[PDB]
Amino acid sequence: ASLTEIEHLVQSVCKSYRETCQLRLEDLLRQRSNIFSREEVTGYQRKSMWEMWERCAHHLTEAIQYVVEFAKRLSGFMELCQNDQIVLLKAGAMEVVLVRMCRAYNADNRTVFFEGKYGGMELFRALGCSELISSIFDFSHSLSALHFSEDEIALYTALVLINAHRPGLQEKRKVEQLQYNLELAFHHHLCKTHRQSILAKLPPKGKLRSLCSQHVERLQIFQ
Ligand SMILES: CN(C)c1nc2ccc([C@](O)(c3ccncc3)c3cncn3C)cc2c(Cl)c1-c1ccccc1
Repeated sequence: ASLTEIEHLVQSVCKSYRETCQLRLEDLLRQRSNIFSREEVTGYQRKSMWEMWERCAHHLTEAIQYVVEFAKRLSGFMELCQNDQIVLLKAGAMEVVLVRMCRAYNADNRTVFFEGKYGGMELFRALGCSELISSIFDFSHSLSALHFSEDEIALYTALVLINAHRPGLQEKRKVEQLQYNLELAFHHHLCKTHRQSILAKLPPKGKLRSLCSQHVERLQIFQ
């Protein structure tokens, strides 16, 4: 409830993000001028569907591990029972990784950083999931227009994970209290930075979960 407590939560959220964000934003930004040549692009397109899914499933799985570390460094999260930790991470972790991808997305030319250089959608053609790739590019383009800071990303992804509506929770009221305090931390932070305007602009509920197709499920077969 307290203002000092709310400030402590904000620093808690931002600290854990800063240590689990995986790639440094200043490196991502420095590399925007480094674009795959047409020859390097064609090299990705000549991958087999399986080879290209093995590569992307490696990335997705790596990124989930970091989101799991992110959650476990939040003080309120380890207080929850382990069942509820599982239910939240299972239902929310892939959605956080998708949000985290907006940092690798350069809205200026509609390219994404991938394995060392920026490339267009055509780079993922060998997945055979054009619709999906397109939908992900359009979602990142939406988030990039908000000019999220690292702190704002940290707080937003916290609210993706800490959702009292996930079915299967056995201490619903605990996660509700946590969700409410995180909403207060988010709103408080945005007021102190005069950035409350973004709340109206956030992607609507459901559209982010709409991203997660079965294309990105059952990835164990890829090793
Ligand atoms: C837009 N889509 C097609 C994607 N973009 C991605 C952009 C970046 C990454 C990174 O993994 C990453 C992850 C987290 N934070 C920073 C970088 C990455 C790139 N270079 C080194 N890394 C670690 C992975 C992406 C993936 Cl897997 C997909 C994707 C691939 C297949 C299906 C769906 C999405």
